Parts: sequence; structure tokens; C-alpha cells
Amino acid sequence: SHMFSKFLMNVKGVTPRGSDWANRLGPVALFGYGAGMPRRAPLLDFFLQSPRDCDHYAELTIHDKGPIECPPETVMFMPVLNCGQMLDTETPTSDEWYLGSLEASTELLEKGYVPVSVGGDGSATLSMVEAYKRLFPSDDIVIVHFDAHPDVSDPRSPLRVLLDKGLLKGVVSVGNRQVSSEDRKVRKLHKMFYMDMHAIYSKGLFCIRDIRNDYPVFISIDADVLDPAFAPAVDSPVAGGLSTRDLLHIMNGIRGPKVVGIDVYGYNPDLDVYRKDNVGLTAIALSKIIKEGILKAYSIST
Amino acid sequence: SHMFSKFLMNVKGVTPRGSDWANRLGPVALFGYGAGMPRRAPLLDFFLQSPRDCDHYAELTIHDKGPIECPPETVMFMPVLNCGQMLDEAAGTETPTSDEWYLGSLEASTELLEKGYVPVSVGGDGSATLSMVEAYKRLFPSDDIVIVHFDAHPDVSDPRSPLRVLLDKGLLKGVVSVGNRQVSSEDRKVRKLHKMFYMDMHAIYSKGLFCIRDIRNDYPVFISIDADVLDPAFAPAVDSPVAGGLSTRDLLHIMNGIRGPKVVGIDVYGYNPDLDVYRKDNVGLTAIALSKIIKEGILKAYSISTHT
Amino acid sequence: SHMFSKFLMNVKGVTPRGSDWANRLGPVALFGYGAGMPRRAPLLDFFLQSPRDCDHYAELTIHDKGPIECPPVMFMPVLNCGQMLDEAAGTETPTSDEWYLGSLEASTELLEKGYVPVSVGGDGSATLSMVEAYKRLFPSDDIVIVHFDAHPDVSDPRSPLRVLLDKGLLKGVVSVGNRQVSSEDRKVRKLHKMFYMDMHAIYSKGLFCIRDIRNDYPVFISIDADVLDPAFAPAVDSPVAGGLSTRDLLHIMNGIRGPKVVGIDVYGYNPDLDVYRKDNVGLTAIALSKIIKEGILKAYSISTHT
Ligand SMILES: [Mn+2]
Ligand SMILES: [Mn+2]
Ligand SMILES: [Mn+2]
Repeated sequence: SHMFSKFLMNVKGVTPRGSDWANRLGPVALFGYGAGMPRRAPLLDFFLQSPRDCDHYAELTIHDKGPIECPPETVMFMPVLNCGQMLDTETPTSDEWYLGSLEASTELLEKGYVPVSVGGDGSATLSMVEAYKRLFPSDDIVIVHFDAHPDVSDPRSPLRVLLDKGLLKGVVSVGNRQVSSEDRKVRKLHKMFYMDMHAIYSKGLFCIRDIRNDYPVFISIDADVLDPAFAPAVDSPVAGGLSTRDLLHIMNGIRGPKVVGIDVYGYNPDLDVYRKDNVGLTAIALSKIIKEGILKAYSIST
Repeated sequence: SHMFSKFLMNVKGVTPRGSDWANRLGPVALFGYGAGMPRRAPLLDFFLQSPRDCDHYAELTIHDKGPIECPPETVMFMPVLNCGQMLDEAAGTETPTSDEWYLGSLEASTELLEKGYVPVSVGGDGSATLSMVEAYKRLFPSDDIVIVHFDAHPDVSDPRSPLRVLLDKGLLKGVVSVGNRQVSSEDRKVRKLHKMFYMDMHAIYSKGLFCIRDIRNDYPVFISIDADVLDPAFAPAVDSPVAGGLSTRDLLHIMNGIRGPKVVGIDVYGYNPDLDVYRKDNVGLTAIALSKIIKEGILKAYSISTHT
Repeated sequence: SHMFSKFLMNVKGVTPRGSDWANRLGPVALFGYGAGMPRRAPLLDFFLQSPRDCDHYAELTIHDKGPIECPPVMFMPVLNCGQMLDEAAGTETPTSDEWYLGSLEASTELLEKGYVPVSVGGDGSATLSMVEAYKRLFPSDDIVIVHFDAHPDVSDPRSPLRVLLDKGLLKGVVSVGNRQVSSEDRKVRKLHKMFYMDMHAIYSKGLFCIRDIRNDYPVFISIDADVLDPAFAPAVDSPVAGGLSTRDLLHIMNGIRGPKVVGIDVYGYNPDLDVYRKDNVGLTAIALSKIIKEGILKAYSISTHT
């Protein structure tokens, strides 16, 4: 697709991971993905202008081009390579979106970057772990999946495709609270672990200490995992969800050797609640989640 | 009132609870009640178009007419009979009086209950709580009734408040108030005088909201839910918002702990569309929240017991 | 500034604390502060029309003039001193120094008359002038500030908190709910030995498990609206998601211990940035109106125990 040309050209022209990085996690690469969402997708730009200090005492540094210096160990910098928006003049197809995502992710991954996808409908999850599986067929992938919906009742869902192709060692679904009959069948069938909202709440959300894991984790976050009061900008809201702090806390509990990728999705500008100054509540919430997701890519361990 | 005629006509034509329902909970009947609220009342319609799968792994099935088949125990269906809006718009530009709302509500509740349905009222100002437990008390004079009332306000300082009328008439066995956080001096007096149990916001928060496991009770339970029991961040569409309230999930959790042999009825009220916070697609935040609360309230009607 | 003339004149005429208040907490005096915020500042007026009953079974009584009778039971008198700025007494915007001098003056006056001053609105700068007004009148008293904020707010040398720390007017600072801590913030924390309770930490230990904030000295309570999550208080200049709920804040406030309250500053609210219901009531005004009320309660009921 010619719409992805300027982006793809800049991404494969990205300076590879330097030798100064050896034995260290990262660096992180960030791009805007917009499949299944309106053409105007302002989440990436909103994050890039957001404050850079994290919950945990570290600081993001954002760069438009390389080389990406590996910061000194006493420096709490976390470099992020901004690769910009995938689209820059008619709505591209899902397959075209799939190809652009697969290509960009593959390129970044083989250059030693941790790909972070922001926006879209969740289809990036499929293509990003496929980009990883092609490059590293030996590595077993596990997905931590934050969502109001199990999203395995549709055979075309990114998560279902991956389980059908057998590209996933395991899946952990968090915050589900609209579980259909079909969902329950696929759950038992593929032996998925799940932490549904009501059960996660009655145990004490703050009492969640670890999501134990030994394999590289992909982090997939549907914005609708958050309560509609914190993240209203979603197509299929389910009330009674996580607070932004709840989600941050659980994210911080994710363990593993490395992060294969991150997809933050489900955000639709047309559905947000807006302040009088036209800043959307969901954009505020997700910018924070994206920042602490980036932190986790730099700090994860078993 | 002629404004309720088409509704009332449909209601008394409703198929009675069949023999296949013998010694089972339910079924549930659902109608739109609009007293004290603007004429445009979208909550029932919004709920009707909402997803059917619940927290706990069951699924609502909605029907415009009977017969309502009792599902096999292995299928987790929960039939709901949609009786529609009590007030028929375009049947007159008249606002029914407090008495007309009361009489209409009283009659529909009586009809549904006698036909073996658990009535669920959606909308209005809280007055349906009065007419619904009176309809039950008429039909079942021997039954003791307890009400679990979710509200930011005790709402018992006004002698004309629905809950105070019930106590003054001695129709209630007991009252459990949950989420109160604007308690007047008069509320305190009426509290001690009628020996109400209550669980104020600060108290249950400091105890740990998830530590609430049960509300012990042996009598048939009426569930009354003021939307303003929720924090204005989750349910802004309320006439008298009081900050520092329940989240939607907090409310869901406490609801799930309600015990009893059966539900006599449910009233979910206090939602005013004129006061909501709207998304850019003009969907109300409070409608989102309440639609979820209504679904899980229905689930409680089908699965309530007296244990743990 | 002549903009504060009508206000200051009234404050100076305020009836001093009567003898019936001897060795009792209060009374409380309330005023609207508007430094750094838009000219239209409705938070004071919104609070004044809000319900009077509190979480804990007490009831605010609002009075426009003295004398303030000391009640035997559960009344909590508040003296409304109104807006510091008088609209239509000039279309001119006061300066920071003018805001500071006016606030210093009003606080001095109210404090010397035995009132606990409560400032509503503005940008946090009232915290500077209020504890300085107290420090002038009572140089011997040690002051501690309990500071609710998404930001430590000590990376700017000009910040109200750092000016106090550099002038050595503070015995200690307890910061609650920070979740955007810069490199500079950490340095100043270490240097001035500030105690802090960041969002992630108090959340992970259980927000409801916080029973009290131990303290022996008079407390100044400074509350930035942005300490609350943007979903509860969206009307803030620098939102940081993952904050307190209104009830979380109320619970933690209730835990504050001490012999007395030297003052309260509730700030950070900008009406131009609020989320509004369809009837044009702002979400943040709803939250803060409650925060202000239970804050007033704490000034009347604070004790050093546990
Ligand atoms: Mn979803
Ligand atoms: Mn109420
Ligand atoms: Mn702040």
C-alpha cells in the first residue's frame, strides 16, 4: 500500500541496535497503527507531547532518528525511537494493514528493537507476534491479554488465529467481564488462563503481586479493559472495569525474560469524553499506560 | 391514566408462569418507569440493545411475549420479559401525576407478581419502590419483606419519601442501607427509631470493599438502587450528586453478596438524561453503567440463595 | 491592588474569636483565591450552595458575619469571607505579587482573629502566603505540610513548597500521591529529607489500609486537584492518570493527625478544563466541593492521638 510508503521507508532506514546494547533490554521502537479505527488517529501524537517521567523513578527519552545511545547504568533514561504514523489517500484494507504491520515489526525486531504499536483495533497483535515467530521459530511466546472481552468467540479474531496456527505457548487474559458461551468453550479447549474482573476484584486488585512467566511476553492491551469512566473512547464498553491505576499495578506485575512486543489498542477518538479544552479522557489514560508499558520492556525479569 | 393503557393492556395479557418453572427462581419481567424524570427516557431501550453476557457465566434472553420457557439447568439462559415503557409517548402530551404513576406501577407489579414474574422497574425517581413492595405485600401478606437500599442518601427524613412511607405503614421487616454519605440529623433519628441497618461509604471503604462477602438475610429481598450511590464519575446523571461514592464494580460486588430466598422486585432509578456526561457519539456514561447494573441485578433474581 | 479592596476591608472588620471558643478547635474562615486561574472562578460559589451534611455525622453552618457562636452539638461554623477579587471593580488582572500580598494580609488577619483560614481556588501559591502568615504570628510553632499532588512540585525553585523549604519555615513535609517524580524532585526530596507516599506505593499496600498519618505538629493541608485521577478531577492543567479516587483522598485526609490545622489550600481547579454534564455542572467542582467540606471537618476534629 502506497499509504505506508513514507513510514516503511523511514523504518527500514533505521540504524540497527548498537553493540553497546549487548546483554541489555531494548531499545524500544514506537509507531502509530490505525486499522479498524477512524482515519484521524491522534493517540501517538498525544503521547509524544506527554510528560516523560514514569511512576517508577525513570525517564523516557524520545528520538526521531538514530543512532540510539545505550544510556549509562546510573542514568535512568529509557530511549524511545519514534517511527511516526504508519499512514500518512483512501482507507487501506485490513490485509494491507496486516502487511504494513508485519513488515514494520519484522524490520524493527531484526534490528534489535522492541516494537510498540499504538492504536488500531487489536489486529496488530496478530501480525507482531507473527513477525517475531518468523524471525525466532524456536522461541515460545506467551501473551498477557488485557481486555473486557475474551475475544476468542470469533474465528477471525487476532487471538483466535494465533491459537489456531499454534504460534502461542500460552495466553493470560486479564479483566474479562463479558464472557460468552463460545468464549468459555475456546478457553477450555486451548487451556487459557484467565483472571476475570469479578474474581480479580474480590481477591483485592492490589494483592496481585506477580504474573509468573518464563517465556518472552507479548503485551496486548484493549483500552476497554478499563472502566468506561477512565476510558470511555471504546466501541464496546463494559462497565465495571479496571481503574488506570489498577491496570498500571497489574502491568507492573508481569514477569518474563523479555518483551516481544506491545500493542495498545481499542481507542476511538469519535467516542471519547472531552474536556472543554478538547482533550480526551481516554487519551490521558492511555498515554500513561503506554509510558509504563515502555518501562516494563526495559525492566522485565523472571 | 390513559397514558398507561396500552402498557397496562399488554401486561395483563401476559402469559402466566408455566409449570416447568415449578420451584425455580424467576422468570423476570422488565418495564420502563418514568415518574419524576424527563419524558424522553432512553434507559430501557439502551439496556435492551446492550450485550447479554454477564459477569458470572450466564446470558440474558429477552422476549417481547410469552410463553417463557424454563431453560434446562445445563443451559445458562436467563429469560427476561420486556413489557416496555409504562408511559406511551404520542398517546398524549400529559404528565401523569404522582398518584397516577403510583396506581399504574402498583397494578403492573400486582399483575406480574400474580403471574409468577419477578418485576424489575427501570427509571423514575424511586417512587416505584413504594408501589412495588406494596403490590407484593397485598399478594403475600404473610411474607416478611426486607429491602437492600443503595443510595448516597438515607432518604428517610421526608415522611413522603417512598422508603419512609413503607416504614410508617409497618410493611417492612428490616432495611439495609448501603453507600450512604450525606446523612442529615433527622436521618439519624429515623434510623434509630426504625432500627435500620446501614453501611455508610466511609465505613465500608475503610473496612475494605472487597471484604464485604455477604449480607445475611432469610427474608424475601427487594433491591432498590439509586444511581447516585455511585460516584459521580461513574454515574454523573443524578439530581443530587455526592462525590466519593461507589465504582460500578464496587456496586456489582456488593450486589453479588445479597442473600435471601427470593427477590420480590428490583427498582433501578435516579437516572436523568438531562444531567449525563456524554461521549462524542452522544452515548451517556450513566446509561453505560446502569445497563450493566440492571443485567447483574436480573442475575441475582435468578440465583439468589440464603447461604454464603 | 484595588481589586482586593472590598474583600480586605471586610476581612479586617471580622469579629475576633470569642471567649466561648477557648481551648476549642476553630472556627473556620473561608475565602476564594484566584491567582493563576481564569477570572471566572465558580468553585467558592459552588461549594456555598452544596449540601451541608458531612461523611461523619456533622453539619456545616455557613455565616456571612460574626459573631460565631461556639456550639455545644455537631455544628461546624464557617465564616464566608467571599471572593478576594471583586469583579466589575476593574477589568484588570492582579499580579502574582499582588495575589501574594493580598493573601498574606487576609491570612494574617484571619489567623490573628483566631480563625482557621481555608483558601479555595487558585494555583497553589496561596500555600506560600498562608504558612508564612502563620509563621510570622507564631515564630515558635513548628509547621508540617501534608501535600496532596500528582507532582512533588519541588523541581522549580519558584514553587511555593520549595520557597518554604529554602526559607526553613517547615519542620517537615509529607507528600501524598505523587506519580510524576522528576530527577530534580528526587534530589530535593533527599536533600530536605521529605517524606513521601507515591501513588504506586500506597496503592500496592492498600489505600484503605492507611489508618493515619502520624504527626505532633500543627498541620497545613495543601491539596492539588490533580492528585485525583483525571476521571474524577479532569479540570487540571497537568493531568496524570492513575490517581486517587475522591473517596481515596477523603479516607487519607481523615487519617491526618495533629494538634491543630494552621490552614487549608484547595487549588488546581480550572473551569476551562473541566468535563461538564449536559446541564453544565463540572465534574471537578462536584469532587472538590466534597473535599472542601470534609477538610473543614478535619480542622474541627483533628487530634494528635491514634
Ligand atoms: Mn475488548
Ligand atoms: Mn439518593
Ligand atoms: Mn500538581
